[PDB]
Amino acid sequence: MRTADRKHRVIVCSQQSDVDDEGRLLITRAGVIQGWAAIAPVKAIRFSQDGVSMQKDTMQPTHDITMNYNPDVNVSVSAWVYEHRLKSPPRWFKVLSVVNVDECSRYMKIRCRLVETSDDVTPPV
Amino acid sequence: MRTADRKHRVIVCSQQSDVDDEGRLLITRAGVIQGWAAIAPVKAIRFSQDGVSMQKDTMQPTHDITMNYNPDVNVSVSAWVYEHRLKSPPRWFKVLSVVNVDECSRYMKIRCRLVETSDDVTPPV
Amino acid sequence: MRTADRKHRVIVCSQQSDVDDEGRLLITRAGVIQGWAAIAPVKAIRFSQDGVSMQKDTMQPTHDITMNYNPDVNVSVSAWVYEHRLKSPPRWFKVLSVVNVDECSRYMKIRCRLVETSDDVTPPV
Amino acid sequence: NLDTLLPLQTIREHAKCDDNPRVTDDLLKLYREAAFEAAELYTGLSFTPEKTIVEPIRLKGRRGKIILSATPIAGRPVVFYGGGLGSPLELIPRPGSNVLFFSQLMATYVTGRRCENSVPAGIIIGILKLIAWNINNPGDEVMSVRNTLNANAQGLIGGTNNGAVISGAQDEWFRYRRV
Amino acid sequence: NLDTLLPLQTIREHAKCDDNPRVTDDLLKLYREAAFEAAELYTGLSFTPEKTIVEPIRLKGRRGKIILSATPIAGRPVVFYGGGLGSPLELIPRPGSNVLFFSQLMATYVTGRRCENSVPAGIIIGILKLIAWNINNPGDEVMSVRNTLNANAQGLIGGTNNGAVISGAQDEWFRYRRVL
Amino acid sequence: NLDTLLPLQTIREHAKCDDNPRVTDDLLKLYREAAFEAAELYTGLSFTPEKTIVEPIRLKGRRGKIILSATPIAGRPVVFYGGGLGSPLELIPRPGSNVLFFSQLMATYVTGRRCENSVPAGIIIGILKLIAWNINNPGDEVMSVRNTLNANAQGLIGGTNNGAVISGAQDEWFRYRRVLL
Amino acid sequence: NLDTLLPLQTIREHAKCDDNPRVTDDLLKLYREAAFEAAELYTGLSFTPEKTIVEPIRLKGRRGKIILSATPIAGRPVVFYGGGLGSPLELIPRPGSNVLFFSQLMATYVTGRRCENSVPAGIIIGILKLIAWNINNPGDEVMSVRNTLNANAQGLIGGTNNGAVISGAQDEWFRYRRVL
Amino acid sequence: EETKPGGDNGGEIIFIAGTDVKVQEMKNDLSDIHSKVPLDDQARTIAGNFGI
Amino acid sequence: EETKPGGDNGGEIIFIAGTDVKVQEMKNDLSDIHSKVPLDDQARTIAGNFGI
Repeated sequence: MRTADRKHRVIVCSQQSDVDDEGRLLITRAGVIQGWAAIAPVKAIRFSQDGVSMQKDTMQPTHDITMNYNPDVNVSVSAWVYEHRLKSPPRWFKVLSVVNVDECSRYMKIRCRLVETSDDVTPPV
Repeated sequence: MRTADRKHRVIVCSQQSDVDDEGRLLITRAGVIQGWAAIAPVKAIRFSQDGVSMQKDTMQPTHDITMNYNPDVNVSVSAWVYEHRLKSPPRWFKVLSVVNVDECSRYMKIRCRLVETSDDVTPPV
Repeated sequence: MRTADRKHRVIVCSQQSDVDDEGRLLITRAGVIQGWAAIAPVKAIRFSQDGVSMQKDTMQPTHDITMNYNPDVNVSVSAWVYEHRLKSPPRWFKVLSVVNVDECSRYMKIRCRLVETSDDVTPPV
Repeated sequence: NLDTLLPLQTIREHAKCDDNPRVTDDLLKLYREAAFEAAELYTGLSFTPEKTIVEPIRLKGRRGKIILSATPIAGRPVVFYGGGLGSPLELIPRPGSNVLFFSQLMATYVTGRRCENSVPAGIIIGILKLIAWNINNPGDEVMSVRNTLNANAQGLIGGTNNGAVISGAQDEWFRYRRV
Repeated sequence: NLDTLLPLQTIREHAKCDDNPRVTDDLLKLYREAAFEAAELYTGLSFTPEKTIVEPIRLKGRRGKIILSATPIAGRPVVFYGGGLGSPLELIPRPGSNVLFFSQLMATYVTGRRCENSVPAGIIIGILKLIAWNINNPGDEVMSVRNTLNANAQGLIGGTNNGAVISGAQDEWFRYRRVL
Repeated sequence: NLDTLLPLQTIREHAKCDDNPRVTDDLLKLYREAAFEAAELYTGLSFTPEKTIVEPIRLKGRRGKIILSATPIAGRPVVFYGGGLGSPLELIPRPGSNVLFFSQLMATYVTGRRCENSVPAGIIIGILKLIAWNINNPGDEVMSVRNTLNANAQGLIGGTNNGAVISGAQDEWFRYRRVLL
Repeated sequence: NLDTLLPLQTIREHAKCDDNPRVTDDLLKLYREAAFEAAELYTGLSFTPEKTIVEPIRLKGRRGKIILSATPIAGRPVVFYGGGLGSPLELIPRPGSNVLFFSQLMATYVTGRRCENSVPAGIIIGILKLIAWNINNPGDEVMSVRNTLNANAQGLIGGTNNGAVISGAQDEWFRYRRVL
Repeated sequence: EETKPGGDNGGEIIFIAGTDVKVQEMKNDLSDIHSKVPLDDQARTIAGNFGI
Repeated sequence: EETKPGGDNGGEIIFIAGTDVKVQEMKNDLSDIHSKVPLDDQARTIAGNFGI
């Protein structure tokens, strides 16, 4: 695709998980890759004041994110995508699958789902 | 959408609810946005004289409303759209989901449902 | 659509219903609007000597009737369409929904169903 | 006078517009009036009542050719006075045309038409068509053939949403014109 | 005042904007003002009762020819003074033509259309179209319509992207403009 | 000063952007003020009320001819002075035209439209069309009729529709310009 | 200094790069620092308000025409000194023009407009446009408009693929450009 | 029109800014209306028959 | 215009930077207005009839 279309700045993050000693569990999202990517919607969104999406299935992707393919990385089941904007509240996406576009190994198309978009998410570390 | 397509005057409203002391509840619908928007149908309508549309699923959108994007407003799960015409009764639309058209953040596409269109609806305050 | 295509003369009627004192009920059809409209089939028809259709679902429309939009009329759940021809037996349609074509408020498209077509229906009053 | 020529019922039944209040009687009267002032202006059959005129004549040639702005009424003396004359002269014009053959010179003829009837079916057909155009073809969305649209990269096709030419009348009246 | 000649209801009824407004009302007033000041100076027919003119003329056309700016009224005599004339001359013009035949030489008269019910129907119809065109053409779409064939050497898109040309307007209110 | 004869509210109502926070007031002011002179220079008409002028004059042609630069006024004498005159001489122009007849020859007069109720709707419609084109059509992609994006396999057609005066703006103002002769 | 003339937020709000930041601010100000070297290198005009200039003139055009390299304001007389001349002369220019009449002969006057001088907003809409076109045309996408009509000559894809002309800039800076 | 000999701007060019007008010059030869060739022949005939 | 004999820049070339103007040179033949051929014949005829 047009390299002037990759007009979204994202940070691909991996999830590190452990239980707090108090008994509950905690998830950390560490940023691994930073680049430009192009997102596009493939489904409507239910916002539910506070921002968090109201999708019921939680397995149907809602956005498609394409970026530079990278042969040394393995986008696992446990990768997130933190997208930051100028004057719009940041977003968290959860990856649901990847597809190597036409197997030409030039672009990865990440099928992901919008988790939440509100001004008070925890940015990566 | 060419800027002459937006040929409808709408009021986007957010509803507040409070319990009636006698035992009922009451929904106050107050306007938050008023601008020009372009609506298009995606389904027929069963009317039941006195206006109230007899749709059964109550989650399948019937009309799609496009208007100008606005990054600070967050169209909730509880937003309404009061469209008033000149020689036709007003209509109450209930939003069901929003689409950020192509993620260009220039237009919103609100999948909404036609609730009622009769000359005796409560306009928003 | 082409104004030379509206080549069918119809009378939109409303249904008035009451029970006969004998215990059974009676339905009258009073003609309210008379104009030219354009019909087109969207499903085959089962005739069953006597004329009456044999559709099982009784909710899938079979014909589409388009005519001049009229902002003051509300085509309810209880509207019929009586179509009279020259040398073909008259027909009765039952409306099942309406759609305001592209919401430009210039044409109403009535999704309707053919009830019966035989030489001995009761014309409107 | 027009209300006896075209009754609004014939229009509303031709243009198949009688059920939609968007086309009221005042606007349709405007349409039916703008279709008769262009029927007697491209064909010149003077559907205007009387309009007596007093203009100055400037005798043109040595054959003595008098030209007139508007045609006279075919049978009423066009009187000439002034310009040196001391006893006004009366001429009788030729029916249909506006040519005559003889301190400035003046002339005072009469124009228009008086009687109600004598409007041929040919004209009305053209007028019905012209109105049927205007009621559902305003000046937006320059169309193309079979009432379609286009994206012709070079330009567009032009002169398509002008009335009276794209539809009928201009050609349904020519049968009443000449050399 | 135009609301006598053409009320906004007839606009909203012709342009099919009765039901859906598509524009507020003051914008419609401005569009109507533009559309009545376009046909007016396009066909050369004024609308206000008069405007008495005083104009300095120059004799040309050795036969003796006077060209006026406006076009008299009709039967009213035009008067010439100054120039060297002992007394004001008085001529009578030809209806609808600013051509007359005879220390500066002026002329005064009045321009016409002192009634209101004289804009016959045409200028009203065309103006309806031109309004209708402006109601949906805020200047966003391109909508350029072709004129003569040969595509310009510069290789542009063409010419004549002109409201009240590419709409009905001209062909509508031209049955009045004279050809000479 | 463009605040009273083109209210920003009218612009925001014309181009239907009254809910866009991405067109701030300063940006709309820059558009409104860059289009009140990019299409005033083009028509050569000042917009202030009647505004006196003084300028030199050079006669042309053996029969005398004075080409001015304003189309001065209707019915008010333009006067000439200096340049071998012994007394200021007063000429009367003819409406619309800016040509006259009989130590540099000077001339003074007053151009403009009488009232402050300034430029007619014709001028304003052009600006409204030009602004609307400017706010929702930046110059970044070549367009085509309607607003399609073609291919052509050969050179694009987009000689002008990139950002030029494609809207009927430029041509509306012209109805007021004046073909010479 | 530039960002005082053209704030970065105005660039971004014009070119839609907001809530969707394409190339970062650094590249944005580089684009700006190059878009003032096409504009005002294509116009000839400079960056200073209401200057007064001094320059040697020549008298080609034996009759005696003078061509200035600016536009003297209306009313202020320009002065000619130096060369064969008893004392500085007083010529009042022709409004909105730079043609005059009658040991190096020099001339001085006051250019610009008397009032405040930004950068004539209007030769900025091209700069905004030239920036905009450069944000979504990094240089891998083949876009090319045609100038000539006929062809290249060989199977060449026409050509004007320049920018600042394909963007609507050249024809929005041209209003401040002399045509000689 | 006002370029005729002894006109206001007589002999100067015509500048038309926009809206190209198109002039075509008619010939109007009119230089053989009497058909000089099949006329002098008739003259030679009706002069020769008189023996001149 | 200012290239007439006795002008500022008379006789020098015209430079136009874009927006190509299109000049076309009119003939204005005017060299047969009186129709010399069907005129001298009439002169001869009304001469020959007087016997000269």
